[PDB]
Amino acid sequence: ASMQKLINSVQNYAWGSKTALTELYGIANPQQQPMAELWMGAHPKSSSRITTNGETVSLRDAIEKNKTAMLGEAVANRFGELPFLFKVLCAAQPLSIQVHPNKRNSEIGFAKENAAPMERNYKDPNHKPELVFALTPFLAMNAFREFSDIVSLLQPVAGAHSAIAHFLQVPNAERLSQLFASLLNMQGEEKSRALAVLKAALNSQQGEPWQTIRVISEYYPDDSGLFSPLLLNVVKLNPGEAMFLFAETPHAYLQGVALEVMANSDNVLAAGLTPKYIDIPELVANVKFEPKPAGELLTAPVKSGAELDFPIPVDDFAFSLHDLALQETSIGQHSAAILFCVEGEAVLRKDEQRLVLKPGESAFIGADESPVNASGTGRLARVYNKL
Ligand SMILES: [Zn+2]
Repeated sequence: ASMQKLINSVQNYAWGSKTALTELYGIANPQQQPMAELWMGAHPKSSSRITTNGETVSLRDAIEKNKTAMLGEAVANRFGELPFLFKVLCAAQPLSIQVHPNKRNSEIGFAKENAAPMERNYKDPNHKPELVFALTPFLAMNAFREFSDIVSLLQPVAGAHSAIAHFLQVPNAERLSQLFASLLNMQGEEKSRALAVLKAALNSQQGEPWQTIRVISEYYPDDSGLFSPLLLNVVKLNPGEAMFLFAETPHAYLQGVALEVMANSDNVLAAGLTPKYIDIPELVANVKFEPKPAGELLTAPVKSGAELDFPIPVDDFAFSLHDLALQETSIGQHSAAILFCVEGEAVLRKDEQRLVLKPGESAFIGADESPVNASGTGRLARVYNKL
């Protein structure tokens, strides 16, 4: 078949929602497991599957047998595999603060460690650009605030730690870096003092980001990352809005449901909201202490005909939304594509073949089968490559 309806895996990670995939899309969950991520892709730990005679096969294996035809020549020669993983993320609790090192440092790091597996910081030599697209209202942290915004926010907690007073005396990148590292390094009486000053300020300071710190504290009451919302932008994405997660930039997913597209990597440097050991020097060497103003956080999409593209400054993946109507629209690309029904209902057509996708269902389109025609109602999301 030209168009392959996908059988996708659900990761039942303990932080997942017991209800989100079921309320949104009707996915069955009779035993009320946590359903943390719905995977659409070719990840070796749990590849999506396709149906051929009626047998299913791994999308990863099917791609391995026919790379050029499935991926297109450009992706096949550049990546040698499907270069992205596409997920529905439904976090019932707030998740960890993370940083992804850039390509060059990821390669330096991976080969620094390879001499000594797999506590290693670099699981591979790849960067991990990501884009998050809100399906429900989505609370996140992303990137450093403007310095004068941090100054504002730290006044009420100046007493918490001498690193805060040091930053406020001279609020620059160097002292922000020292602060970030000193916060995450706090121990014993020092951390306890700091958290008790923060606790108190939560009683006297109303609104954001204090509210977000209260929300985090439910799940991470003894964590030095409780200070992070004072340093990092707290953003509430409305459904339909998106943000790109740059290298060397701390971020966290705190509440709600999103689509996420990522490059293939597992280099995650944790930066708080975790019980795991944090290598602070490595972390700091891979963080860009440069403010990102609020106005610059969301990705500005561009609408052309029925297509809303989200420009991504990397080659690893591209992402677009397609409005559906009665009249067919042609969806084409030089690469493999995964098409996901966000809402409404999509009828995909390739020559004689027709494939219906309801909300939350997806299809794989191999490079050789582009373009396909889409009609119906609502919207389809596409992950593809523009190379
Ligand atoms: Zn990330």
